[PDB]
Amino acid sequence: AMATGDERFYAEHLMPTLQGLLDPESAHRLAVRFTSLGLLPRFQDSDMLEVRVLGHKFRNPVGIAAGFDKHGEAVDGLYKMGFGFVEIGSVTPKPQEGNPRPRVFRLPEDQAVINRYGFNSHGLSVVEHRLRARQQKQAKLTEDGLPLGVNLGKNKTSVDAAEDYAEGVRVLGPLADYLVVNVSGKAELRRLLTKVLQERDGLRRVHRPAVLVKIAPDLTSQDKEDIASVVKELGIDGLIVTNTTVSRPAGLQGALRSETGGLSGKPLRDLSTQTIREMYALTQGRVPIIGVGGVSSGQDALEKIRAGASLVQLYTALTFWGPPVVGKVKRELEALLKEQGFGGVTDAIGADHR
Ligand SMILES: CCn1c(CO)nn(-c2cc3c(C(C)C)cn(-c4c(F)cccc4Cl)c(=O)c3cc2F)c1=O
Ligand SMILES: Cc1cc2nc3c(=O)[nH]c(=O)nc-3n(C[C@H](O)[C@H](O)[C@H](O)COP(=O)(O)O)c2cc1C
Ligand SMILES: O=C(O)c1cc(=O)[nH]c(=O)[nH]1
Repeated sequence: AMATGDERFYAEHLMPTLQGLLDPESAHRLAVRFTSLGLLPRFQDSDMLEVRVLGHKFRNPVGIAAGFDKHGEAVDGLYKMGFGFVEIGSVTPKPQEGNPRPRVFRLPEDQAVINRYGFNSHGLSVVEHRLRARQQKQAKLTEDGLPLGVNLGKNKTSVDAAEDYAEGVRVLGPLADYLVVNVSGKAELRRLLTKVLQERDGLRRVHRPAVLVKIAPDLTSQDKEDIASVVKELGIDGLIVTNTTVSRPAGLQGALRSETGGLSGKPLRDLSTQTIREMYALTQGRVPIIGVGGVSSGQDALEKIRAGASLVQLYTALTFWGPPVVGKVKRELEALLKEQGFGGVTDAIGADHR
């Protein structure tokens, strides 16, 4: 009824109007500004959405994926939007501009975006001071089941990938509930992740974040088997499955389908779910998975949960549906959980594998 009306209006009228008036990067920039200022209305989270994972309570399992709030400017407005957790970044050590504009492209016919931002970042030091300003506010949020993740990048020109990520661990690890490293042979991955975990383990017990590895959906079977093996061997805390795809699934209609970059949204959905499914099996259900890629409904959310995800993220659906999508996904997920006989989200995790 009321929520649905709001959802209708945003999906059918407001967002298409606003996206038609703006270039896509301007739209992103304006969203971050509006969100930072809390210019949003406000769905009471039931107990059945609560998840305990990664050393933390999550009030609900629907997170904002990396890339929306690259520089940690809008964290409080994102909780206000109703996300159960927030992931900022990617943040690189040094400030960098990222790629030339235009670098974001809408494929509205496909409910997809292509981006090639190229890790535009304010840098660790700006983001550190920004999180420091609200550090105690975040400690209370985390305690109340609303944790904060930080995705760490590397500078375009850097010689030593591992040292960039290490810098990130040292600077932002003390302010994060979890840290994320994106990965694109096996001995080099082990070397990199060893160094990351060593740095993490050197932070004082109360400032010690979980470390997650975030994979694209474009990896070979050999890459996925090697990642599962290294993740288990090293005691990596979790996996974020997946980033955008450099593939172009047959059937894209948008005029901008041949733009270089990462494809997100609906055409990534089932690629992403199947990657969750394979990573869950290769890790024997022992490594918590955050599912991401084309979530715009409770059904999308539940398919990833049942495939092996403990938590989900979305970004692209926000570009088409606006802020009401968060309440929509949560409400539909709750209803689906009851319809399939699950007492809560926890019971559904990996339910397809059993
Ligand atoms: C991929 C880059 N990218 C694109 C282009 O593909 N769009 N986009 C978003 C834009 C918006 C906008 C724009 C249209 C002004 C407003 N609002 C919003 C709000 F922030 C506060 C109260 C009302 C509204 Cl509608 C959103 O939530 C929102 C979210 C997005 F992800 C975004 O990150
Ligand atoms: C504009 C844009 C910027 C992104 N930036 C980042 C980033 O800096 N780091 C990262 O790990 N993922 C980034 N992502 C990937 C998302 O976090 C997510 O994995 C992907 O978009 C799939 O989810 P979706 O289909 O819900 O958007 C970005 C995605 C988009 C669309
Ligand atoms: O900044 C970007 O280009 C970017 C980073 C990332 O991890 N994923 C993505 O789709 N874009």
